[PDB]
Amino acid sequence: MEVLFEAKVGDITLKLAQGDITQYPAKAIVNAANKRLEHGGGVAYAIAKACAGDAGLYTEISKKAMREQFGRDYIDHGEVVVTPAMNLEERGIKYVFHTVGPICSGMWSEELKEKLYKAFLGPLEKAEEMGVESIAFPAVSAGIYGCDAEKVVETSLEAVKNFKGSAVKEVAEVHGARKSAEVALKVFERSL
Repeated sequence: MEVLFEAKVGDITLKLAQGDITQYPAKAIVNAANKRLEHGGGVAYAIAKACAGDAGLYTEISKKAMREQFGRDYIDHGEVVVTPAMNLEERGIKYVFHTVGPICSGMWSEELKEKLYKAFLGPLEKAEEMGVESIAFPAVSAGIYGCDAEKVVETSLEAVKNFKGSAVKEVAEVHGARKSAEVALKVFERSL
C-alpha cells in the first residue's frame, strides 16, 4: 500500500492509494460488482476469494444477503448490498459494500455519468447510515466495464465532495495498478 495523495474534504480525510484493497486499513471496503453479485473476475473475484477463501462461496453469501436486503436477486445503481468481510475481519475490515457501476465500453454520457455517480455515492451513504467511520473504494466501472479512467475518478470526486455525513471521517480510493493510480493522481491533483 502506497499513499499517493491526501487531502481534506470537509471533515473527511480523503486519500488516493495504490495497492490491494483487501489490505487497506478501512472498516468497510467497496466491491465493484455486477448487478447479480457474481464475483467471477477482477477485483470482485479478489475480494470474494480473500473473504471466503473461494470466490464462488462469497457469490452465494452475497446473493443471499442481497435477497434479504432488497427482496430480489439484483441491485440497481446506487443500491449497496452489505456482507460480512469474514476472513478480512482480522485485518479490521468489518464489511464489504457491493455497488454496481454502468457498463460503458469506452462510451460516456450524462446518463452513464449519473449511474456511475450513484454507484460511488451509495456506499458513502451506506457507511454514514451504519456509522461506519472509514471506507475504501476501487475504480468502479474502470475495469472490464471499460469506462474512461479519468471520467471515473472525476465522478468519484464529485460523489465525495457532495456527500453529506458526519460519521464518515476517512475515505480512500484504491487502485491496483501503478498506471491507473498515476492517472487518478493527475485528476486528484487538479481537483483538490
